[PDB]
Formats: sequence, C-alpha cells, structure tokens
Amino acid sequence: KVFGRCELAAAMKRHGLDNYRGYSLGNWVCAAKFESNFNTQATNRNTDGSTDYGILQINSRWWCNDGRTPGSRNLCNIPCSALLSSDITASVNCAKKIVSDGNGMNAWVAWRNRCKGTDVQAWIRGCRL
Repeated sequence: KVFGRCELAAAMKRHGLDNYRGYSLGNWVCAAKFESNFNTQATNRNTDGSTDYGILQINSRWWCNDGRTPGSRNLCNIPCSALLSSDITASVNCAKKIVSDGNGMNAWVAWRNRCKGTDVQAWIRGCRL
C-alpha cells in the first residue's frame, strides 16, 4: 500500500505517534516520506548485508528478523515481512521502540538530514485530523 499523505497522518495519529516522546505528527509523516515514499512495501539493502523494511525502513540487524542478516537481534520480535503490510501497526509499534532507544528520531538518517529542524508542520497541512 502506498499511503496517502493525509491517510498516513490519520493512521499514524490513531496508532499513537502524534507527540510520541516529544515528536510532532509532522516529524513522523516527514520521515515516512523520505524513507519509503509512503510505500509500505519499501525495502532497501544496506552494504552491511541488512535490509530496511517498510513505511519507516526498519533495520533487520536490530529490530526485526529476516533470517539473512547474521547478528540479527529482532528486538521488536517480528519478522521483517510484518513490516511491509498495509497495516502500519507493526511498523508504528517497533518505531515507538526505536525512537525511545536513545538518539530519538536520529535513528532515521533521512529524518536527521531532511526533516530535523525544518517546518515539519507543513506535512499535516490540509489533513482533517
């Protein structure tokens, strides 16, 4: 599923990301944009052999299991295919785990580079929320 902008806002807010750990709903709907292009089935291999999976591109080395990245931790205790479904639940639940891990939303390099500091609010513009 390739989420709508105002569709992924609604679903993220409902699952409890708005202001989660002090991060405004625009922070999340900006990270998703530059991470997955609102595509749930966005997958991206990193050089170290691990893969980023889903709407938020969650790493298989730490968070989820794919059985092809030795040193997998699976700290979210889910298969990384869980993370590509049209239901953003598993993504959001794991993402709550990551953004609480220490460096907050800096865990997503896209967000660090392309969202952090900017007018994130512009991402929930027009959304009947």
